[PDB]
Amino acid sequence: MATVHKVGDSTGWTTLVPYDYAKWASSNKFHVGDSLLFNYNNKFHNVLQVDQEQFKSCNSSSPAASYTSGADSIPLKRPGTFYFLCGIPGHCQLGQKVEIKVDPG
Amino acid sequence: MATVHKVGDSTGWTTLVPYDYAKWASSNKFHVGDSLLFNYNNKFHNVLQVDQEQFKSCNSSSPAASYTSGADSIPLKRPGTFYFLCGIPGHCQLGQKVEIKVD
Amino acid sequence: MATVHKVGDSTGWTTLVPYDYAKWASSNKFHVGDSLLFNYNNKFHNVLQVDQEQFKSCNSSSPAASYTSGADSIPLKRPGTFYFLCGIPGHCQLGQKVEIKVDPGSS
Amino acid sequence: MATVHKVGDSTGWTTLVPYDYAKWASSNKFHVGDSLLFNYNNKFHNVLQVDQEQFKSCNSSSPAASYTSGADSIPLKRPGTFYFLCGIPGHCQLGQKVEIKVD
Ligand SMILES: [Cu+]
Ligand SMILES: [Cu+]
Ligand SMILES: [Cu+]
Ligand SMILES: [Cu+]
Repeated sequence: MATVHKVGDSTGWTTLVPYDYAKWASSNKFHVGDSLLFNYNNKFHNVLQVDQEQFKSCNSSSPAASYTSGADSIPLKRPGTFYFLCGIPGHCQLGQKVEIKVDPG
Repeated sequence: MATVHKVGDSTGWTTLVPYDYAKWASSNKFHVGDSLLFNYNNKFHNVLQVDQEQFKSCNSSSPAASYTSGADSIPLKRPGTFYFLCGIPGHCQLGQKVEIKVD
Repeated sequence: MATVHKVGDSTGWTTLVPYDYAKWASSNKFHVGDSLLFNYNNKFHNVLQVDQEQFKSCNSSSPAASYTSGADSIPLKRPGTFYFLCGIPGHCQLGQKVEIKVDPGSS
Repeated sequence: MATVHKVGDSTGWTTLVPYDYAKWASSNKFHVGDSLLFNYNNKFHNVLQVDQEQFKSCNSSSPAASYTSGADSIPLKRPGTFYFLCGIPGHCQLGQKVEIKVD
């Protein structure tokens, strides 16, 4: 049985207050088959999949994938590092971004 | 021996033709541990889990979960009745919705 | 052989003047594997795939598929009748809609 | 006499990882009568045929043709050099473009 990981737990995907999404990620163990659930007010944020370089620079100008439901379920079908961030101007820079490590050795 | 239930069989999840999803669900036996597989053109459809009220009114404004892979594998780990519909404008009203009773 | 059918030929997809897209379709023979090419100014029109009911009523509120490139290539992979129309308010009603018959049994 | 060239092989048409499409094209021999197959998640990418100038500048403003099926089968019926790129903002600049020399 796979696992659905709620990003930020009860806090969800937000910029309201500082939230260490890196620590949230490290408190979780991601396996192939699992999924991510991003809960947020879709009138304020979105979820964009980017690469390492874009993630580090909070570059949201050319995302690989985009989600805007406010309750996005995202599949983790292959091992590796995935990166997600909110593309609204200034949000990623305030910490709204998360690195997901799926089945590392 | 879990079972994967392919929603709409080969027809999949669409509005191209009328398709009786209720009848499809009835031709299936859902048990805890099983899963649902929604195959569709993800550029034009989506899969949203909603509550009974939203399902009836075809309300896709506050989904419990939104799937957009085009090949969504959704687990059935709890007994009860669950509802899914496509949130694309008017699709649910065209019949793209399905009630799933587990156990 | 797979053929790309240019909707409206040199006239393209437009509402500028009346254009009988039904006669354009009739002048063509659609076979599985073929495709349609819709040429238009994407700042003015779009291409929406709908069902028979919507086609007849020019209802563009719930299309099955949508295209907005101005040079849309659309695949015809299975036999049957497909319907397309421009969803911009009033355009379909002025004639911007086309019925595509793919590999029908009879003429 | 007739070959289907799967763009990017199993990797397909994407920006998820750097992928050398130029090298892929070079590992292939295109002859009139062949075809190109672009496999991708059609919710996030597209395939546009453009001219040399637009290809170089990654200009997707006026494509000769736009494919969005996620499994586009594009015929190569004429010898010469043709250009394709994904028009999604910034994808072409990330390397999602391919030059095809036929015959
Ligand atoms: Cu945000
Ligand atoms: Cu839909
Ligand atoms: Cu129009
Ligand atoms: Cu792309």
